[PDB]
Amino acid sequence: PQMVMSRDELKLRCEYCRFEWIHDTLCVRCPAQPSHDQREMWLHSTWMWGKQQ
Amino acid sequence: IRQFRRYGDPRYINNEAALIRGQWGLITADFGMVTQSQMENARLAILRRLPRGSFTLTMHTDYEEFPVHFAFKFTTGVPLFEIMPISARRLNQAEAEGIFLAGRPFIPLQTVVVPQGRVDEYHVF
Amino acid sequence: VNTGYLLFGRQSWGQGFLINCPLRKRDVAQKLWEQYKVRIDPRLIEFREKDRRTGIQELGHNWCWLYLPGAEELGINREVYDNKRVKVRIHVRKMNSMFALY
Amino acid sequence: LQQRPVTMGEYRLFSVPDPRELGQDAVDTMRRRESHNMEVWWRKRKEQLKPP
Amino acid sequence: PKTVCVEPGSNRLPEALVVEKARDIFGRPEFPGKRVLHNWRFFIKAGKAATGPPVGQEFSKLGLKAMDFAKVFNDRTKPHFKEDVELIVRIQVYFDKSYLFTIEPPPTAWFILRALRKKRRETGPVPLRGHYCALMTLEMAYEIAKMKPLCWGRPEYPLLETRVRRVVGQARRMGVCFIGVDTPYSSPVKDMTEQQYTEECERYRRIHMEQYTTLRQRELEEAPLIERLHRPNMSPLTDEQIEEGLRDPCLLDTLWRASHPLSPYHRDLRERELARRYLNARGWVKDMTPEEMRIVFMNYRLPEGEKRKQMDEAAMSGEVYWT
Amino acid sequence: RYYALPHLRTGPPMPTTLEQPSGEFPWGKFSTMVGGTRIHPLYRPDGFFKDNMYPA
Amino acid sequence: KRTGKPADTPDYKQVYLPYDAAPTERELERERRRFKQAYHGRMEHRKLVEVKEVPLNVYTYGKEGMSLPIAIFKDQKDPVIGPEWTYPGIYENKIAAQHWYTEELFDKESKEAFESPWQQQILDNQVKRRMAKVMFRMRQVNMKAVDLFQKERGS
Ligand SMILES: [Zn+2]
Repeated sequence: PQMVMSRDELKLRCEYCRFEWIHDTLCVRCPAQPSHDQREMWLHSTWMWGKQQ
Repeated sequence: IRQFRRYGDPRYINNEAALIRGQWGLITADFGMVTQSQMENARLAILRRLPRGSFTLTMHTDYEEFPVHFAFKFTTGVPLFEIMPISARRLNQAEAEGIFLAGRPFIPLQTVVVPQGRVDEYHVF
Repeated sequence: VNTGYLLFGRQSWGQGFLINCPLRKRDVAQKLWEQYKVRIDPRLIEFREKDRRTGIQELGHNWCWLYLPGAEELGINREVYDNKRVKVRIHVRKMNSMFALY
Repeated sequence: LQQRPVTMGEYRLFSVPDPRELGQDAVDTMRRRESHNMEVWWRKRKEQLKPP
Repeated sequence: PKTVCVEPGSNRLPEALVVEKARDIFGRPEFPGKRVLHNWRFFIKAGKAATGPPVGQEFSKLGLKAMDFAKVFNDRTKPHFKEDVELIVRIQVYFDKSYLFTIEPPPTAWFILRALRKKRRETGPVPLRGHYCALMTLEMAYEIAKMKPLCWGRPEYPLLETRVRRVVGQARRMGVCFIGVDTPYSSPVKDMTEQQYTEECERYRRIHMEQYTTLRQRELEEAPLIERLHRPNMSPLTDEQIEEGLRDPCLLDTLWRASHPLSPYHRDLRERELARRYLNARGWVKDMTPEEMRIVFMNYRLPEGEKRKQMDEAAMSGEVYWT
Repeated sequence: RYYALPHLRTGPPMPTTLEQPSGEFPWGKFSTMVGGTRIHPLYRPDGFFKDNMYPA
Repeated sequence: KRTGKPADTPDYKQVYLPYDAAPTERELERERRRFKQAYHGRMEHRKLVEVKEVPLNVYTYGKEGMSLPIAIFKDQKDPVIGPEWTYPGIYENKIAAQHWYTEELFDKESKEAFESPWQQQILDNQVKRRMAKVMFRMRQVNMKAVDLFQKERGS
């Protein structure tokens, strides 16, 4: 899914599109037309301190 | 002529709050240097989104050009574009900003959309 | 006041560009008197929303607002940028222990 | 079948504050007044272009 | 030399024949109460209903045989109609796949293009061109608007003086120039001085005002009762008063009680005076005699007659629950 | 030379009849429903197709 | 669209003469020359526009004795335009049926001066049309985000 720079650049493009949480990372999922999927760019779901800042 | 690296420095914040004659306007929020080609790109991209039946795009190009290549050194609050009505069409803020949104990316520094009359620079900044 | 640009300089330690002695309304009004010879009640000054909580505190170009109270008696309109306000322009420069205060 | 309709007195007995329509036309009054000062705003911004 | 009806403002309906046969052909089949799965609209000529592309396709789209509607429409519409009149036919199809169609007079665009003696694509919006299309008097607009009522059962409603503006404004929107309006003067009268014209105008307009007034009075008398109840003005309320009144219920209902006609039930000084002073505690409208409260706050779209009736203690003193 | 404001001889500190137009785009709080509308739940508007179709 | 438009255009029939005093043709010109120019808009943008199809006779154009070709039924005779005062509220409409820019009605209401009592209603219906425009998108923005004027206009 395309990664938006921040939460403000995140819009709901269709009728069926939703806001969802991927482990504290806010994202948009459409059960129809998956090309509408948007992630907020943020840390990986699994990160250590030295590995990711 | 043959001006040094420190000349016409944009870095100061100006006291002049511009007056925009057009119904809407696009105004410099930061300091910077803008190429002519960038403003031409902006102009074309904005003219794509205008209802040419009711509107006219005015570009303020009359500022000095400084050697680098010739570009503009822009202070905060310098107006760039103006949406001027030919008729009774009154845009909202969403609409005007939606129009200038096309041409914002080509411009390298931050810009604000300001409504007719004098810039209220308490609200803008 | 708006034509004038008040030069300001102080000391900065740490990494990002912060003053270790942030500004407040009693010493903005001080610089006004020091170099512009402008005497105003310091309680007419108001900061930006971001600078109310910590003071001014950051290096470089900052602006602040001065409230000029009485004019509708004088019929002040359209000959100024707005009837109640002046953008007071501060510039904070970091200098070492030789040239700075505080 | 005889229809002798509810009369003015009978029905006006039940007259009463109706908060639904009160709230509604309060909101609509607010809206027409903000449209009012929106037009007023455009006027003021246009006359702000007048030389001093 | 002849002038047909010289009387103050009774040319309202069209003549008899048109009214009654427009009644028995343009008409309302009563709504059966089913779930509508299609509301269809067509422009169909009087003598000819066809099984061709639009109607045949949409009826075969449901599997319905389109011949029946066509035959019924031709049987109903071929008599009584002059040729080349395209009619609005609204077919409503329910969940039983049984339908009901209404026949309605041609659209306003049709009447305007008839009355202006203009064919299609001869007229457009003014800024698109920069010149008006054909001149029109407001006399013609009435005889356009006479033809379209809301309900043919009752031609009077809605009232011409209002609904004419729909025609005027749509013609406007078409690019029609106008006389009464959008030009300063009224089309010249051969036989009279200008001051005679205007003196005629100043009495005639108020005669029409009176007639209109009584008309919407008995209009409102035909209506259900709740419109004759009290909806007070919110505008005379100082906008902070309105929003703080929306913040708590008591300000608005105490207000409503305070400004109300003096009817037997709600005329109580004991519950009124403390209501007024309860309003005046918080800086609500304080320069008020209660009887001017009954004037400033009243339903404003309520017509003149029943509002002076409500203002008057005598006429409203009579409505009392008997037993 | 020192510079100081004149006193107030007459009238208010903040210009009333001389107000500068406020520079925001004037969207009514009730016209665009976003925030700052404190409306008692008894008075809730615009339900015309949800709960204000079956009023009272 | 080519639907619901007259495919034929019959003519006018002038049934009775509205006047008994016949005009000189110079009167017929001086009234017509007065008609060819009209005003468009009522506000600061207000422009004179020349009117196409200005009739030969101004005196006899719409005001009496003319039968409109709007007839529909078989036995429907072309309706004859009657006298002015028999048409209800026409003088009252002439005052109020005109383009009313919102700002301008508003200022009249504030000054408590209306050309007709009805211009209240003219105002109240304008507001309701504007707010509806606001209320529509707010039902459309709900279902899906709709961004105002980002698409390229025309080709
Ligand atoms: Zn999508």
